[PDB]
Order: sequence, then C-alpha cells, then structure tokens
Amino acid sequence: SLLTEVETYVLSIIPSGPLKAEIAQRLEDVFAGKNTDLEVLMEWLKTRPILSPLTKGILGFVFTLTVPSERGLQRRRFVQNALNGNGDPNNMDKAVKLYRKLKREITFHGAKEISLSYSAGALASCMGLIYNKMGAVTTEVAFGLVCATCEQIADSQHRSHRQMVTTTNPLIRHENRMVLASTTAKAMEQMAGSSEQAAEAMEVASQARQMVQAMRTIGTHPSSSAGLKNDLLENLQAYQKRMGVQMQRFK
Amino acid sequence: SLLTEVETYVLSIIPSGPLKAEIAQRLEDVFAGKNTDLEVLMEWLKTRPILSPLTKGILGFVFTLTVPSERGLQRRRFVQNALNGNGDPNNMDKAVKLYRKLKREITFHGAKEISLSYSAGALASCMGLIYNKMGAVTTEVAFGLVCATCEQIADSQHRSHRQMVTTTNPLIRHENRMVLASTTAKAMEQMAGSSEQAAEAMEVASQARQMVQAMRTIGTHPSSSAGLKNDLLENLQAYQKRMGVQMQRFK
Amino acid sequence: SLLTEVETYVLSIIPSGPLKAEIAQRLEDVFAGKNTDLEVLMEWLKTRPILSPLTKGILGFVFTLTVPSERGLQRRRFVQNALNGNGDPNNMDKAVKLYRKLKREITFHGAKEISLSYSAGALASCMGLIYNKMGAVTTEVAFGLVCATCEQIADSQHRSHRQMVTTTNPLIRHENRMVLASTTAKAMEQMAGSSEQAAEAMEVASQARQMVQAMRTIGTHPSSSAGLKNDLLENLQAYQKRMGVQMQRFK
Amino acid sequence: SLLTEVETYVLSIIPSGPLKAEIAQRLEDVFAGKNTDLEVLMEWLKTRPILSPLTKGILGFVFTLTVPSERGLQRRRFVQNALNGNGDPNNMDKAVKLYRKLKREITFHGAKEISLSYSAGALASCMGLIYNKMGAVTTEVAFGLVCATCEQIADSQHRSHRQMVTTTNPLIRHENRMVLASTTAKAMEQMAGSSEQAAEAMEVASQARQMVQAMRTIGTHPSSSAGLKNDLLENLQAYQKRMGVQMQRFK
Repeated sequence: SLLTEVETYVLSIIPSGPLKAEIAQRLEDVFAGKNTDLEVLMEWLKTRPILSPLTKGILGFVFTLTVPSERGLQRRRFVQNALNGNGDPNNMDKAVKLYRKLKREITFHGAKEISLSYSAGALASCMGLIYNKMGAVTTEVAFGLVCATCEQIADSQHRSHRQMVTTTNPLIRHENRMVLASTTAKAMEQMAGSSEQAAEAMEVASQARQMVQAMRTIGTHPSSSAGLKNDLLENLQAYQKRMGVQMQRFK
Repeated sequence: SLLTEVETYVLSIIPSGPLKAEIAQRLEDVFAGKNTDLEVLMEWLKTRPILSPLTKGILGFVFTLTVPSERGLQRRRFVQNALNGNGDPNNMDKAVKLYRKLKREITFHGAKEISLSYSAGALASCMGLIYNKMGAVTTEVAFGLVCATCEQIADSQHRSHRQMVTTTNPLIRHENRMVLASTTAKAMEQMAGSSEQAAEAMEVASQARQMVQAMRTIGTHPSSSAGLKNDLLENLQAYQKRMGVQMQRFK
Repeated sequence: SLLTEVETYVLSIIPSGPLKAEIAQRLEDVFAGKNTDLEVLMEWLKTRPILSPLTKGILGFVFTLTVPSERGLQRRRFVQNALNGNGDPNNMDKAVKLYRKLKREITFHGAKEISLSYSAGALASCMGLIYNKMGAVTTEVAFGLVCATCEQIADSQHRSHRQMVTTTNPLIRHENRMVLASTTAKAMEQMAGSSEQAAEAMEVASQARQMVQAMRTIGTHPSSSAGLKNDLLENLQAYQKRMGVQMQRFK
Repeated sequence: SLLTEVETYVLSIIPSGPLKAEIAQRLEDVFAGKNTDLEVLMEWLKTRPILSPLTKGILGFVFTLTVPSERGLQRRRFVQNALNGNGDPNNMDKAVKLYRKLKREITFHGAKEISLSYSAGALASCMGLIYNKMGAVTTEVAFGLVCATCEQIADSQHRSHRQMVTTTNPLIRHENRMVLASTTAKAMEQMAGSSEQAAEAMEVASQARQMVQAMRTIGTHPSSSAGLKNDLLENLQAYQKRMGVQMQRFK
C-alpha cells in the first residue's frame, strides 16, 4: 500500500483545479502498470502553467522513480532547477547529513520518520541529490523523502489558511471575501456540467463575478464610504451561500 | 512447515492486487515440486511494473534458493541492484557482522531470531551476500534472513498505516479519503466478476471515480469554499460504505 | 399598529400549509377595509379540514370583531362549540373573574397583560362570553383577550417541540425522523413551482416518500434487525439534507 | 405542527410491516384534507389481522377526531371494546380524575404533560370516555391524551426489547436468534422488489428459513448435543449478517 500512501502526500500539495484531476489520473496510470512513455508525460508536465516550479518538480520527480530502465531516460532540466534548493551551501550541508542517514534505511516509514526531523529546505536539496544521481537510495526510501517534503509543504499549506482567515487586518479580510467569491464563481464556470444546470450555474456564477468586480470598483475602505462597507459585504455573504448550495445541485 | 512460514512473510510485503495472487500461485508451484524453469520465471518477475525494486528483489531471491543445480543458473542483475544496500560501507559492515553469526546456525528460527536484532538496512545488504555467493549459508538459515527482512518491511508497512490515518494535518486526511475511494473503486473494475454484478459493480465504481475526480476539481480547502468542505466528504463516506457492501455481494 | 400585533398572534397558532397562506391573505382583506361578506367568509372557514376546532374558532372569532353592523350578523355554531370551554363550571368561574377585570380596561395591552395571568382554559371560556354577547368589552380589549389565548397556545406549540425532539425514548425519535421527512417531502409536492424544478423536486420528494415507507416496512426496532437500524437512519439524514437544500433552489 | 406530532406517537406503537406503511399513508390522507368516508376507512381498519385490539383501537380513535359532522358518524364497537379498560372500576376512577384535569386544558402539550403523570391503564380508560362521548374535551387535548397513551405503550415497546436481549436465560436467547432470523427472512420475501434482486433475495431468504427450521429440528439444548450448540449459532450469525447487507442492496 506504499503507492497509495505516496499518492496521498503528493496530491495534497497540488492546488485544486482541473490539473489536479488530470495529474491524479496520470499517477494512477503510472502506479498501475499503465506507464506511458516518460518523455511525453514529463513534456506535458512541463507545459502546465498553474503548478509552481517546486510543486511541478516533485511530480516530475515521482514519475522517474516508477519508470524502469535507467541509462536511457533523461534528467529534465526543470526538475533540477526546482530541486536545487537555491544552490545554498548551508542548507545543502543538512541535505548531505540527511542523505547519510537515508542511505542506511530501506523501509519507507524509516525514511519518512527521520526525514521530518529536518527543515523543509534541506529535504528539497536532498531530494535533488537522489534525482540527479549524486546520491543513491532505494525506491522505498526515496518516496519516504518525497512524503517528508510533501508533508512539510502540505503542513504549511494548511497553516497559511489558518493564519490568513484569522488575520486581524480588516482590509485584507474584506479583500479575502471578494477573491474567494471570484474563485468559487470561477469553479463552476470552468466545470461545465452536462446537465442544463451549466447554463443556470454560469448565470449565478457570472452574477457574483459581475457584482464582485463592481464591489471592488466602489471599494470598501472606511474612508471610501459612510457605512456602505457594511451592506456591501452582506450581499456577498448571500452570494457565497447561494453559490455554496449550487455546487451540490449538479452533484 | 518452513515453506509455509516463509510464504507468510514473503507475501506480506507484496502490495495487494492481481500480481499478489499471481505471485503467490507461483510460490506454490516452486514450493510444491512444480518448479518451472527459473529463467522464464525470473524474466516474468522482472517485467512486473508495480513491484518496488526491493520487493521484486526478495521474490527473485527466494526462487533461487529453491531451484537446485547451481553452476548453470544465472544471477539476475536486478536482484543484485536491489539487494546491494545502496553500496554503503557502514551498513554493509553490520551485514558482515550478521553474516558471521548466521554461518554458525542451521536452524531457521535461529537465523530469524538473531537477524531481527539488526537494522533493516543491514539485512538487505547481508541478504545480498548470500545471493551473490559472497557468503554461503544453509538454505534454512537463508530463509531465516529473508523473513527477518520481510518482517522488518512488513512491520514498517503496518506502522506507516497507523501514522498516516492518525495524522493531524486535515489537508492530507481529506486527500486520503479521495485516493482511498479511488483505489477501492479501482479494485472492482479490474476484477471483473463472472456474474452480472460486474456491470453493476463497474457502474457504482465508475460513479465514485467519476465523482471523486469532480470532488478534487472543486477541492476541499477551507479557503476554497464556505462550508462545502463538510458536505463534500459526507457523500464520499456514503460512497465508501456503498462500495464496502458491494465487495461481499459477488463473494 | 394593533391590527398588525393581533395578526402576529393569530397566525402563529395556525399550522403551516396552504391554508395558513390563504388565511393570512384573508386577514389582510378584513384588516384593510376590503371586508368581504362575513357569511361567505365564515362558511369557507367552516369547511377547512385541517384546522383544529379550537384554532378554527379563534379565526372565526377575530373576523366578527372587525365586521360592523351587529344585529344582522349571525353567530356561527362551530365558534360557540369550540369556545364553550367544554362547559366546565370550574374554569368558567375563572373566566367571569377575568371578564370582571377586562370590562374596566380599554387599552389592548391592559387586556393582554392581565389576561395572561390566568390559565389557558379560562381564556377560551371567557373568550366565549364575548363572542356569545354574554359579556361586552371594547374591541381593543377583546383582541387583547385573543392574543392572550393565542400566545398561550403558541407557547405550548413551541414547548411541545422542545419536549418532543429532546425525548429520551429512541423508538419515537426514529419515528420522528420518518414522519418529519414525509412532511418535508409533502411540502414540495403540494407546492408545485412554476419552474421546471417542480418535476425534479417532485422526483426527489417522491424518492424520500417512496423510501421512507420502505424504511417503515423494514422497521427500526433493535429486535427487528442486527445493526440495520444504524445505516437505515443515515440514508434518511442524507435525504433530509438533500431535501433541505432543495427548498431554497426554487426560492 | 400538531398533526405531525401526533403522527409520530401513533405510528410508533404500530408494529413494522406492510400495514404500517398502509396505515401511515392513510393518516396522511385524513390529516391533509383528503378525508375518505369514515365508515369504509374503519371497516378496512377492523379487518386488519395483525394489529392488536388495543393498537387497533387508537387508530380507530384518532380517525374519529378528524372527521367533522358528529351525529351522523357511528361509534364502532371494537373501539369501545378495546378502550373500555377491562371494565375495571379502580383504574377507571383514575380516568375520571384525569378527565377532570383534561377538561380545563385546551393546549395539546398541557394535556400530554398532565396525562403522563398517570398510569398507562387509566389513559386507556379515560381515552374511552372521550370516544364514547361520556366526556367531552377539545380536539387538541384529546390528541394530548392519545400521545400520552401512545408514548406509554411506545416506552414499554422499547423497554421490552432491552429486557429481552439482555436476558440471562440461554435457552430463549438461542430461540431469539432463530425467530429473529425468520422474521428478517420474512421481511424480504413479502416485499418483492421490482428489480431482479427479488429472485436472489428470495433465495437467500428461503435459505435461512429453510435452514433455521432445520436448526430448530436438531435443537440447541446442552443435553441435545455434545458441542453442536456452538457451531449451529455461528452459521446463523453469518446468515443474519448475510441478510443484513442484502437489505440495502435493493435500497
């Protein structure tokens, strides 16, 4: 069940969207013996616009571990660029210290357990060593290094959400609502359901998007109005809930 | 009953799937005097895509112990690559220290009992020595070395599950559910029952797979919605239980 | 604003349904100078099947207070039957004691404030005296007597809900869910929306109604199954929430 | 919402089965203005074979309260026979004591709250007085008397289950399993699903019924065997769970 456990950590860091569905479907193919040619897979991976270079690096890295027949594959540049760890010497010293301990393990958990003791920076650098063949560790350990990195990123992915919503600055909190509404509105428009709900869903989605932009145009500063900041948010709250129920309707 | 005891440990580490059924059926043939030609067996073993190189190594290793007429067999490369223990000198020193003690035993249990006192890394390296003929120990001891390795991996296989499900990070926990549902959905589709339940089972399986991917597309981040994260998991929980009962229906 | 305050209390006791909308619309007509002929109004009131005789009595009583030109109206039998207070002598003694104090007031609040000090039984009897012309109090006081009765009933209407849901007997609690689901399912079917949602709403409503009756047929006793009582409620909970969101969709 | 609250209590006491679905559907018709002729309704009620005379009495009683136009209805004999309270003088004295207090209330909850302070015997007798017109209370109170009786029966319906399953006598506990299995098996056979599962469900149901009767034929006394009592129950436990999952399959 290692292939399932790694798939949890890897897919956690990827942002939600059509790519996440496409990436996960790709992971199943290469985790189920349906391995397509690596080059066309990675070439498709490279062109993806939304993924961050670091996140794009891990997905490229994980594919290489599955495909057999080394010495005939190709080490993609963007993976090396992403995983290089900024070329820092100080953190890369920790990476070697990690890689010393990883070489002695063969169990996936043993790699993950020791890896999480080190900073998120070192794992990216150390994970570069395995990809570049500078080091060499068994496949089970290498995933244990990926999950330690993916868990570290995934932890900060969640910790950022907790800090952003509980922020005390009112200005961004208002700004958080409009962009959040726009993103939720964007979610329906891009996913056009087969049923007639797509037309209705697009309308309500376009309604919020057409209205949120007007809300930004008026603004919500205390000095930009005389109490209009209050009622402006209220319509958004209704619109957010209006879009909230709309999601499960086509479900 | 040694052949049964080793078959327990060896088959424990292999991930569940069609290969596990095929591998175990192969083990019965070579553990019951139905030994097919080793080369065609190992050649089939090499091409298997899902098995990790280390796990693939042990299965290749165990077959060699059964087949008689050394000096006329062939030492497969992938076994040596997997069992080399990353070429570390430090852990391989422990392997020799182990191999010193294994040479003096002949009992299977005696090999297993002493072997488990050493790290999982050393056993992989020491188990390489027996395969490469660098060392030489009686067959009963050698299985005692395999089971010590297989037990060590099997222990970490279970310990990883305990740590993954009890993880405190909510983001992966949600991600754990979708991939878990996809895997369970994948289980029915690949195993097409002879009865008409295959069509119905495929439909409900495709229903979850068609719906889990939509769930990923919407996402479940706290900042990607306004409470939709709650009800999105609930339908999965019903779907998981819906697929849960469906398994024993064709049983 | 007396006509609004009385309309609150009167409409509170009436159960929700198409009649409540029809009754309230009627109250507006007779509270806004659009007074239709009393006889045709009360004749329509008499034929209503769902209203309890006591609740039907108050609505008949309130209309008589608005219409002018006494001695030419008609005292309907069902109002007298409902408001007679079971012909008890003991509670009717309290009613006279109340009616002694009401005669001295002219303010609506003064009537309501003193009236609530007496049991709900007496108010029904005392409210009979005003309708039958046995007594005679100014119109503002008489509404003050109605609201005291309507408030008393409305208080027990709510207090019953609190006691029913927090009941400790598991058997009725399970039974509460099925009937509650059936009522909610019945709500959509009777109110056929003009949009196409009526067809879809009817389907999901008929789904719960078609499934709740099957749930009753199987039953949910601990001795009628071996754990099926658990999962049977779960589908209802999903169905209840499924119908819950469906309500605001046509809104 | 009184009509819903009474429907909870009334339907709780009725045993599960096709009749319970039919009765509840009838209650909706007479609680929603679809009141069919009382006589044909009660005549159908009388012929029902499974309902106990007391339980059959309450359902007959509740219908009479809804239908208007007294003096032209008919007081059915079986209702009087069931509700007579065995003609005891002692408990009927309590019933009058209750009926003294009920006459002064008009609120449904007020009737229910005071009614539950009295023994279940008195309520049956007192509930007879209202039906026979010996007494006279408002409709809201009368339901408050029914629910007090229905709650009292429903409480003992549940309390019997708790005492039966936790019984220490092993002989009935074994006997409880066979009859419980037969009842569960009977549930599927009578409810023939429209899908093909009816044929399969009937087979497994007939399997348990065909096997439970054989189990009774062998018996399960300690002196009727030499350890066969153990394994005989085990197959039932599998059969019970086998039928347990089968229920939600056609759901």
